[PDB]
Amino acid sequence: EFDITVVIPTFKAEKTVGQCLESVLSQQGVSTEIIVVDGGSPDATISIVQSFSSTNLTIISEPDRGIYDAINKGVSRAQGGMIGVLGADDVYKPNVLSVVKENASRGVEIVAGLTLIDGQLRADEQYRPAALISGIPFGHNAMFASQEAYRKVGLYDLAYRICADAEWVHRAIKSDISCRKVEQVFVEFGTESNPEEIIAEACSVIQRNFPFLLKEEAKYLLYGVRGWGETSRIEQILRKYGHESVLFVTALQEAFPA
Ligand SMILES: Nc1nc2c(ncn2[C@@H]2O[C@H](COP(=O)(O)O)[C@@H](O)[C@H]2O)c(=O)[nH]1
Repeated sequence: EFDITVVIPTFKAEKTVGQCLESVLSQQGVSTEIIVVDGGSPDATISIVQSFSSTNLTIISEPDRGIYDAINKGVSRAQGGMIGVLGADDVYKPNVLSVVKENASRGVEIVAGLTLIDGQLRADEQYRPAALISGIPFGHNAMFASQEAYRKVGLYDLAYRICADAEWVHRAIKSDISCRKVEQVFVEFGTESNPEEIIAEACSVIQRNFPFLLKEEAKYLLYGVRGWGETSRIEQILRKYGHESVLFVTALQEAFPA
């Protein structure tokens, strides 16, 4: 079979899909499956992907309902023990896939690494209940999840077009999926959405973790942890809902130590 499966969603990615695939095919010490899920690109995207044409490259090209819909197609078709997602304008760093296989050999379900964005490290958080009241704890492209992890968590929720990665990881946390965080850069993200749109999805994700929360309550927790608002009502929300979930108590204790 394969150690790794790399799912690459693409739509009009002729500028960079080459560099993307180069960073995957040069990975040493691993048998890797590449699944390019194209959304019906009208440009030279498909012909560039076919230029490589390795025996381990599968090309899907058809209209889809978004990045996460295309991801879901690739994940379902993956045959490698560990599955990563790489944007066509991202690149893995050298030796990353071998590190993923190394950690996967010891039984870890999720292997996540650091993320380089415009020459700076992504400000990652911890894979822990506190993440449930914030965003995705690490860069999504820096994440690798085993077949078993996906079988037990499921696919990405297409109702979330921006924060579906955070919503999947929060479910992985809620599912008690093991995670190893590697303090090394896995991915170099490419920088070339309306804030309210993201804030709306983030709050909705938080409510999906803790349905007993209203919109403003989730937003107040979001703004409180993110530093955009005051944290005077944090104690009221713990008492108001503490009895509902120990996870919610744990998430608040980790996030707001005072
Ligand atoms: N298959 C598919 N890929 C998409 C769609 N929209 C964006 N992508 C791809 O998903 C990745 C997103 O990276 P971005 O360019 O947004 O940083 C890129 O590889 C981009 O081409 C889509 O609707 N369908």
